[PDB]
Amino acid sequence: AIAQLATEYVFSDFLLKEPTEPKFKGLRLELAVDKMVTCIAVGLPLLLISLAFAQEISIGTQISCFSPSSFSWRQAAFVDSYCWAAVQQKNSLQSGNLPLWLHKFFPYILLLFAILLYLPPLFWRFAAAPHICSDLKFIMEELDKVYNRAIKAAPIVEQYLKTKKNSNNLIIKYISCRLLTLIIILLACIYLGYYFSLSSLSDEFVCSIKSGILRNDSTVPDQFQCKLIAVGIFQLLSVINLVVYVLLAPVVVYTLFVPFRQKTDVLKVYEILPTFDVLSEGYNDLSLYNLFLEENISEVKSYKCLKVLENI
Amino acid sequence: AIAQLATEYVFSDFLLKEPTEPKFKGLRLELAVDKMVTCIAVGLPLLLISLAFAQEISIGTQISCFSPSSFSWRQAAFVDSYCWAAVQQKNSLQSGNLPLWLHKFFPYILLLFAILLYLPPLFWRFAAAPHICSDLKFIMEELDKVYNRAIKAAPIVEQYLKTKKNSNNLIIKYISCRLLTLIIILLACIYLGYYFSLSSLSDEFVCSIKSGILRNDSTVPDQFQCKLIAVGIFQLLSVINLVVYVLLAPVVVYTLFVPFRQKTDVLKVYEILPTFDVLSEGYNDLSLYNLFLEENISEVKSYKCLKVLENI
Amino acid sequence: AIAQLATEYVFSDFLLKEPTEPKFKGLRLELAVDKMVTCIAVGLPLLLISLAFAQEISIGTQISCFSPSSFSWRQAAFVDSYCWAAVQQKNSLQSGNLPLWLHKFFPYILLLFAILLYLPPLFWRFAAAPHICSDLKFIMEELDKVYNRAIKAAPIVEQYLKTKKNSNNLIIKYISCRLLTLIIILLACIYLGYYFSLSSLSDEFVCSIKSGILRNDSTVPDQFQCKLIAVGIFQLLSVINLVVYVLLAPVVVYTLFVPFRQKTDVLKVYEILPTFDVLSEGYNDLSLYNLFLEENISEVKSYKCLKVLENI
Amino acid sequence: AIAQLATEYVFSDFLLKEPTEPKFKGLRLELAVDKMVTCIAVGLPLLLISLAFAQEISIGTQISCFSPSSFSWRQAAFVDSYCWAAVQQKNSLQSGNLPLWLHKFFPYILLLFAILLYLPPLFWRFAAAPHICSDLKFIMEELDKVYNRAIKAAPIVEQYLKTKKNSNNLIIKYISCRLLTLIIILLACIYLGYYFSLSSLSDEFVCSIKSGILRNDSTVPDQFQCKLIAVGIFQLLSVINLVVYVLLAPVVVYTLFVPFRQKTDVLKVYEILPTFDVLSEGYNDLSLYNLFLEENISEVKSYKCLKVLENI
Repeated sequence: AIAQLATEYVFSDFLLKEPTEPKFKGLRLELAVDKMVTCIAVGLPLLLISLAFAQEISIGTQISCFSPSSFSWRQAAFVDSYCWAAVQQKNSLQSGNLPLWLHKFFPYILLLFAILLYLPPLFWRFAAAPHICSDLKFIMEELDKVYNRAIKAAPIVEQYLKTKKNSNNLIIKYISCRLLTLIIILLACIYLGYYFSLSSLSDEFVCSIKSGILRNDSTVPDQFQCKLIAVGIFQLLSVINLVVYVLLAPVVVYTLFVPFRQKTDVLKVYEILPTFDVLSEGYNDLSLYNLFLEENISEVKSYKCLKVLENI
Repeated sequence: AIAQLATEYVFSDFLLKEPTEPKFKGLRLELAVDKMVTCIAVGLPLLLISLAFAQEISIGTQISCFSPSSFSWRQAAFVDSYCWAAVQQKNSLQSGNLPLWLHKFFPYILLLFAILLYLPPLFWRFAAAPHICSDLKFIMEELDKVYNRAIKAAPIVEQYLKTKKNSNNLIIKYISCRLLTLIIILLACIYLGYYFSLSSLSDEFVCSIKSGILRNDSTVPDQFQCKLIAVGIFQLLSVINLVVYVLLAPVVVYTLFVPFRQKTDVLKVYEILPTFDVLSEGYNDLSLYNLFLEENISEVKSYKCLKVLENI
Repeated sequence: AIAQLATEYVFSDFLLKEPTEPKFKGLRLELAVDKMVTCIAVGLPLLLISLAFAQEISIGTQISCFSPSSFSWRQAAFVDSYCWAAVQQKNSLQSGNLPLWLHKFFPYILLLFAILLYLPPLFWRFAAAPHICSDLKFIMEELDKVYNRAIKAAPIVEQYLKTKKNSNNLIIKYISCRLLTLIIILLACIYLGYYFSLSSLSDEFVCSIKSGILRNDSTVPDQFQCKLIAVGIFQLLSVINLVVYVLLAPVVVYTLFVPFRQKTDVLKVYEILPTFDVLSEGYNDLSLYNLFLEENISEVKSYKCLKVLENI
Repeated sequence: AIAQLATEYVFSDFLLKEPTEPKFKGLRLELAVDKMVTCIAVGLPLLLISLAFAQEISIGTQISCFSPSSFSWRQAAFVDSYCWAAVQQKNSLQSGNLPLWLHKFFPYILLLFAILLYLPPLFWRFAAAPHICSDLKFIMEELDKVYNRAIKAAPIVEQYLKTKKNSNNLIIKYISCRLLTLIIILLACIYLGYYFSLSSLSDEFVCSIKSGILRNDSTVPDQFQCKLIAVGIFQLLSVINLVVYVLLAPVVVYTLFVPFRQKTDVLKVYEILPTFDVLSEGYNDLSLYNLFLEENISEVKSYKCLKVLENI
């Protein structure tokens, strides 16, 4: 059913949840915007692939060729089956031949875009997530220790953050991950725009069965009129995916500008502590860590208590 | 089966339960009215989508065209399949063409409304829920500490609440979330009202197979009588969804008026404590926090014990 | 299968079990009679809906029209499909037209009754259950404390119960919940009685295909004899549901009389304790709390030990 | 499959296991004989219902009418579908009409017997189980305390049991539960015996399609020969259920005689303790408690250690 079809990918955490792997100690390894972009960019093509070929929008068949009435049912089944296979050939289907390729393999191409839009999230989850996750746990752990020793009166962190500032290996991976995702979406928009630009009267191709014995057989008609049934649904879903992508593309490029998103005063709330001195100019790992810090610094008890004092 | 169909979305906590994510420490991130509205607004279209295309209300096919008796079964299958695809074309189906689009894609449009009615709950669950959830835990934790230190005789909270009063970023997100949900429901009511207003004798369209080879073929009839079978069920379910929505719309707009819903004396029960002095005029975060406080202040043991003393 | 069909809703806790939500701390939020009534009133229509359209009581089709032998199979399939859709129209099916509506949508109407009989339990589970559940935990917790301090010799509760006595907001919700359930059951009995009163020779309707091109077509017969196959099963199940409901209705109205069900001496067993003085006349929350107390006071260890002493 | 069909209800604890409800603290709320009787009396009709309509004993259809060769397949499908519905009518199927009702609804009647044989177990599980379960836990808890204080030398229980002796409310519920189960089994035996007594040449009924337009139609044959296919399987399974029931009936009536089953010396093993004096004549709750005690007194460590000393 369509309702349970959407339930698997939307209305429930398909890939929008923290993974059930007890190795990252329960932390957000992706930003809220990145997780939202990944879910929409990957979960929408999957939704549209299964929506297009649901048992409540389709008759059951995806191609239908009008055979002559003299043919038996199995002979007519042969024409429908042959012409479905006779889309990737040359000495037949004389109607082009490029839109017919796309119509037959449209669910595959959407799946290919789903794969290409999931790898950069997967590349980030291994090449850069465990390194940041281990660093994130240390930073949160030492901040609590600094708070505990400062409240017990009744700059190791500064040097460590400066060390991350000079290095820029992590931020390049993040930018490359976003750039790769943006390119695929831009490539997807070009394909979907081209696919939607295809005329509706293009799935009708003049197929023919003339090979081997059938060439010297003056019994079958020379040409068969076929119709790829699940095409108007494809073009309807292609523009919907295109509309979402051209709306999702500004979000991706906004994420690409890491330094502008962040604010350097995220850790400036720690200046209230007497044992904490004062602490962005380019594409550095400091900007990337601050964005990850901002997304999960609220979970520790030391930050919320300190932030309230800053609001006094 | 229909009975197990409803079981998935109703009679069981489909999205009416606290999420099984051990990051919010088991707290209600949505109000009781909001959770009820979200469940009905999202779970009803899903119920109706699968109800309309259940295997016990439909014959199995959704379109049927009366082909001439001279046609073989596969030729008749072609007409049914072609005309099902020949709903989004122009040089055919000369019966309008707008209601035929809606009849074919009615389950998709309901699913689209289900998606558009689930995003504002999802936007609230990330853009504003963790911020409130972290604040909510701190408020409950410090209230117990205040109660413990006051009962041990045998205004940090006041300033913090006043700080939230001047800021109004959280309440705007709540109002925007409710406003966005209200607009979609109002848009849904307009569509469902228009869809139900469509005459029952509109799914009958005069389809035709005349393209390529078939144009120069004086064997098939020029016009075919088709009938979209699953249409009376759609109109029956559309008005049912419309009736619920026009009953759910007053609930949504009532939720929109945040300050009138709340009562400022929710925390006035803490005046019994000697170490607690005395503590709404507009769209401020204080109103939003009080509503969230009222929905979960009863779970802490310090509030119930104190509330009984207030009732003396 | 029918056996596994019943297994889902009966022979197993479908909605007769305590919900797996670790927020009520494992307590009965509904009375034994209310839970039994809710399970029967909701789980029976679901059972009958799926029983009627099981793959072992039906041929597979729900309508069958006797087409002339000159028609092809697909043409005959059109008549069966058209007349199934031609139940909600006027210029056709000249056989009334009210019983035909009910026969086609009988599983929907039973599902509608299942929905309307589940909302008052759901309304009670949110509008009045958490308020009572939080109160119930406090009452049980303080009773153990009173027992512990009284047994350690080797009226806060009285005033609190009196405070609940004057207020009657909770009991009105309970009465309204039962009254709403009773009305729906009474409405269901009227419908089922009317549906069962329909003559068995009413599903036979004289359908016709005369619209657009088919009107000026002297090839098809003017009138078609159709037969809604799954009708005798519906009437068999309708009376069964009617018989249960007219047996369940006295149970519901008995529950409506809250003060007569309760006994005021439920907490009189605590008079044995020296530090416990002595403690119904109308529709008050005290009656509602006593009923909930009576259903779960046996789980605490302090009550059973004290009750035995009362039996001396 | 039949093998996995039986697996659900037999070879695995379908209802023969202690319920997974952490409210009875893991105790046997039903006797071993009662649980065995309930499992067989309820799990057998469910097994036979699904066995009769398995996809490996049936052709797929349950009725088949021999239409004339001039009919099309859909017309022949109409006759099979109509006559399947034309079993509850009068001006047709002139073959009686009582066995035809039973043959069509035999799986329903077995399911009805399954329901009626499950309610008394369900009535016992709520009206009398929690009361006994709470009492059972107290009795076991105090027996350990008595053993602990008697072994520490290096009649509250007597009065409590006597108090239960005068009261007989619990035993009446047990007897009524067994009596209700016995009546249903006796009613089931009468039905199954009558159903098995039906001649094998009774499912063949002379159906007819003569109503509305078909009466004035000298094209169809006046009478149709039909055959309810799944009837010999029903009679085979009916006698099997009958044989088990007439074997299960003596077990039920043996359980009805509560005082004869029990032995009063179950707790006489506690006379070894110096601080335990000496402790059936009719239908009293003392007999019921002793039966429940005998079924679960072996789980406590104090009883086994004491019982060994009694065997010296």
